[PDB]
Amino acid sequence: VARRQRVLTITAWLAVVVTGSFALMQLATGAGGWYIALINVFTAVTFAIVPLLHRFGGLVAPLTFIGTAYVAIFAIGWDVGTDAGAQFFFLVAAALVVLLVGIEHTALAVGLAAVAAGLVIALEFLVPPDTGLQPPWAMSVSFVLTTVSACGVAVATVWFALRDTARAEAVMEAEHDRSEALLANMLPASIAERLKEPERNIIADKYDEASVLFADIVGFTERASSTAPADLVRFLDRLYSAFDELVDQHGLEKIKVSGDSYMVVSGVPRPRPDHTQALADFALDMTNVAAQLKDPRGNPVPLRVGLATGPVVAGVVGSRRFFYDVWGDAVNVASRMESTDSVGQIQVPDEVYERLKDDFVLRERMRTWYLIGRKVAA
Amino acid sequence: VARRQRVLTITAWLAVVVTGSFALMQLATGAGGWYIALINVFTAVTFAIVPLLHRFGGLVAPLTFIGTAYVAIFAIGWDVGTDAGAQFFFLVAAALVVLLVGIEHTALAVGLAAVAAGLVIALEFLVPPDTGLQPPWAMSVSFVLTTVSACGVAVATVWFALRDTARAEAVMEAEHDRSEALLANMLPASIAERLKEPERNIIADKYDEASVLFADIVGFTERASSTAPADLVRFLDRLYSAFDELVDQHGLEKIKVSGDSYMVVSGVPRPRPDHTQALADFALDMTNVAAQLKDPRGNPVPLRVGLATGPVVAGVVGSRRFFYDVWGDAVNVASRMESTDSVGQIQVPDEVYERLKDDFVLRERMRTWYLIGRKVAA
Amino acid sequence: QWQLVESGGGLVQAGGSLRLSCTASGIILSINSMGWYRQTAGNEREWVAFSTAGGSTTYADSVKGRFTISRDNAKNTVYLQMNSLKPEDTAVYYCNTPAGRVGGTWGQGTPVTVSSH
Amino acid sequence: QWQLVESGGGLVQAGGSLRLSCTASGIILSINSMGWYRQTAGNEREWVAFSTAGGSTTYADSVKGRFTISRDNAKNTVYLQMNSLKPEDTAVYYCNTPAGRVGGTWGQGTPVTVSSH
Amino acid sequence: QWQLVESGGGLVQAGGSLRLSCTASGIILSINSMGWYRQTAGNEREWVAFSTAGGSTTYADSVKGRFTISRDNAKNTVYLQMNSLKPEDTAVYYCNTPAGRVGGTWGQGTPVTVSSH
Ligand SMILES: CNc1ccccc1C(=O)O[C@H]1[C@@H](O)[C@H](n2cnc3c(=O)[nH]c(N)nc32)O[C@@H]1COP(=O)(O)OP(=O)(O)OP(=O)(O)O
Ligand SMILES: CNc1ccccc1C(=O)O[C@H]1[C@@H](O)[C@H](n2cnc3c(=O)[nH]c(N)nc32)O[C@@H]1COP(=O)(O)OP(=O)(O)OP(=O)(O)O
Ligand SMILES: [Mn+2]
Ligand SMILES: [Mn+2]
Repeated sequence: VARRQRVLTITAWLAVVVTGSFALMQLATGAGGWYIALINVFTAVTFAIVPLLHRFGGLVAPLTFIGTAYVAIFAIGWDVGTDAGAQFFFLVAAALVVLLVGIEHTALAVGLAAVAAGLVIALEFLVPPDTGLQPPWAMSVSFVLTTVSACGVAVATVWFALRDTARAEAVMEAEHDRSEALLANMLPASIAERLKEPERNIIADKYDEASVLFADIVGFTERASSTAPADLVRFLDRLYSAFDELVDQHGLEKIKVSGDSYMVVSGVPRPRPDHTQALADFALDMTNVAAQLKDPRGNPVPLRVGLATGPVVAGVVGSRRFFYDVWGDAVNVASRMESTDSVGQIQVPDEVYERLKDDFVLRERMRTWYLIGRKVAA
Repeated sequence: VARRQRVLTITAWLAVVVTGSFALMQLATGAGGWYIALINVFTAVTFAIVPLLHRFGGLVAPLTFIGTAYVAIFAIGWDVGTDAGAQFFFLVAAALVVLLVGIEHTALAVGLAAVAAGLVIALEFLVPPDTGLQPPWAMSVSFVLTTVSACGVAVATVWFALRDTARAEAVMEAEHDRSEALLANMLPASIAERLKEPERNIIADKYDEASVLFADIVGFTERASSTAPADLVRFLDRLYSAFDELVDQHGLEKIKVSGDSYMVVSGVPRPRPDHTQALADFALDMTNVAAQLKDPRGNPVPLRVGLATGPVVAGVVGSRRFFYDVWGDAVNVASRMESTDSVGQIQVPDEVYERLKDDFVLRERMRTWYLIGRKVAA
Repeated sequence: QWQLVESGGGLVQAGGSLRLSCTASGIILSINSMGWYRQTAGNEREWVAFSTAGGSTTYADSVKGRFTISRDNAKNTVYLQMNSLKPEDTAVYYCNTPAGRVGGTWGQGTPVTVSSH
Repeated sequence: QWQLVESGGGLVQAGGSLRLSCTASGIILSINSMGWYRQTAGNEREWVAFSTAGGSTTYADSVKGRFTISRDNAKNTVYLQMNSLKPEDTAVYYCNTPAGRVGGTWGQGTPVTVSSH
Repeated sequence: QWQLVESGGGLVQAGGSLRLSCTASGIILSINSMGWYRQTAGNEREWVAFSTAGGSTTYADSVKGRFTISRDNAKNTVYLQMNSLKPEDTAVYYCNTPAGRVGGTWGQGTPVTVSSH
């Protein structure tokens, strides 16, 4: 109901400005006679009333305002001369009416314009041009004021309408931009376009290679027993915020966060040759930060980290409550290796060795060999 | 760059219409003389050129168009009489310019309007009113055409600008509405407003009572071994789509879907006295549908279902990749009872009995007693 | 009835003098410009004199320095002094405003003949 | 023979009212949830009403506050009061349980037409 | 003494260029990831650049394509080339590892001012 309010506001301001223009005209007149004054009180009163009575219903009220305007100007112009400037007002109004009325009434609007034109061709001929009523000069000043008012009314009304339109656009763009930013945060951009379409299809993407890291907390049930639930949720949020910012720095992706468990995936939105190295370095950094960060109890929070690597499948499932997801054998391997991983350590398999031994340090202990860290030498 | 294109389009169409109006005027003139024709070729050519040369840079080009217009009309009007109608054009232009130029140049625009007014007060006086050039009547037809053109140009230009604005609004509203619908689908409405704010705070909500249902697949690793991954993902999506629609029918909420596991929560967005009954009935219906639905292998897909009940905590955590979540002891109970549940059966504890025995059927076998189903009698 | 009636035309030798009078009813002359027009037959009528509201006047090149346009407000009339009259000025003279001028709503004018008799 | 037969559909003007009845043989309605479904042609049939075992009901957003789902145990039937009927509701209406709903084992439904005649 | 000292900040016009240097004592840069941070006052300090052990780097969206993060092992230092500088980048710049980043154990940074003088 916004197109509404644009129309109604411009009509109200237009009525106010015309009344203001007419009153100055009014006081200026001297020895002009009250045969005009009787019509003149009527015109001013009706113009002032229509904005106060613009509830009665429908589009008939704005049209009644114009009926009054046309009748008033015709009546004044007939008695006075053509040189006064009744001619210029009809021309302003012809352009103004189309702006005032909405698009579904364009045809009607066009007719109104024609009606105005029909008067003007008559106005030069039928009206006795230059019928002079009392002082002459005073009609000098009337013509000049007519020109200036005809310009100013149109300028102000047009500018006001433009202001409403631009401003509605501004609030609009902000209101949309916030939601778009949130959606962009929630999901990768490419898949968002696929979601938006009304156009239902399965999203399945096959990826030759990828790597998954799973991290979990130890003895969380303990720490829950001795702490209030509300405080515990805050602690979890703090921890995961730090982890999220580290991830965003490394450029890797996290699909989801489930309770204690934290999941990271490398290279599915885009493949890269060195995904495994990046994941290993990120895991080392995460262990450092975790051994750092502190819980309300004051005990350190150990984390078990398991890494797996292999092909994966990505895409949403369901018809409701979507999220990016991932799948593959590597996920099973990662969940396993995290589950059996010791406190404060990182566990990886025969594969993850092939790729990380050249380029990182692992040893000791399917068979699994612990990931110490990166090589000091460079 | 859309305000752009509105401005530029209206300018181009305006130039085209003025050229079209001028050419008819042109051909109509008879025995009018070529002293006018020399100016007249210049005016028409420049008007036609400016839309083709509107690249040169900046706001100087649209202003140059108006400089040419003012000079041309002043020059023609001086030689001819005032009654021709040079006066009406300046008045149309005064209103039109404000629309043509943007808001950051309003002040300049206002000055242009004043400039036009400055000419009009001069135009009546300084110009020799009614200097007649060859046939008289022909100037009849000139004045009438002047009026009609002055009306029509303004009407068409205004309507065209309004059309651009309304239409931009339409595409806009659609482009925003799709994203809003997706976001509404993803998360409950109330918490979405809390997310949207730039305004960072923890979201923790304490709920006195609630109930959780966990459902899981049996031997999914098998079925994965003998089936292609791509087909397996499609099967999962089909199953979860059916389950989602059943849930939406029952009115309950599902927080997330993780691999085989399916999670449903009752009564956290709004508490209700009979949440547990609703959850039990929903579980029975889900078992029916699951025993129905069929996998690619053709073997039935059994499901293990465990239900728990108790207080819970709800809210997002992290700083990235949010989703609604839930927490509490009931979640531990539910995960446990699902894990130990037998194939094709529903398992519930001493609590869930208190509330469901009066009103449902349970028995046999912390201690757990299997949920047969609902009482036949009514 | 918005009308303009001419008078004062007639018969005269080359080099004589006339005063054509124009009286209008239905309008106010003080707020109107004004023109004296004339038809021979070889053309439509070609404007020879014009006087504006404010006192300014102008003339055709063929006639300037010979005919004078003057006014009478208390009257609501306009006059054309005419001097140095000649066979080219033998014509039929009208009087108008631009609005009536362009709308074709005119009187009969007044005849002026320049010849020896 | 596990079957559900619909009835009560037919011809009516915009804004009228209907009562679609659904009777099932082969099952016990008291221990079953239940849904009313409807096909136009532009889609598969979209669930508009649902009533559970226990009395709970739910509706599609396009229709809520206008159609009412109610029950009859001693019968083994379900009814759909329908109010404020309109051209969008002109459709072909079915009635089912989720099991038959998902297995494709359905009746013919009942026709409902909203138009002036 | 595990410390990181910044340097190279100062005074410059819009569109100029800087090179902020970061030297650390107490650790080995080759085995560490790394970040450049910056505080205006309207917020805590928001990470604009990050370089990992292995050569990978990343940037905030507001700044990408303009500032470059580079390294010096034989040094144990990190550098931030900065281009296309502007009033929004007038800030106070810090340099760290994630561990110190999260523990609050930081230096004073270096001031960078973008304005005409
Ligand atoms: C070849 N493997 C697959 C190919 C395509 C799609 C899925 C799989 C697959 O192996 O899915 C399994 C996990 O990756 C997948 N999965 C588990 N956790 C996650 C997870 O956290 N994220 C993703 N994307 N998938 C997960 O669940 C599925 C079952 O693992 P569970 O731990 O739930 O045990 P179960 O096999 O169902 O037997 P049981 O529980 O009855 O004893
Ligand atoms: C009093 N309990 C809580 C109060 C506030 C916040 C969380 C809890 C809580 O118990 O969280 C646990 C699950 O609800 C919560 N949780 C598990 N699955 C889910 C889940 O699916 N959804 C939600 N919202 N929470 C879950 O994880 C947490 C740990 O359970 P795990 O199964 O991961 O085992 P563990 O205790 O970490 O020991 P271990 O794995 O090292 O052997
Ligand atoms: Mn866990
Ligand atoms: Mn599972």
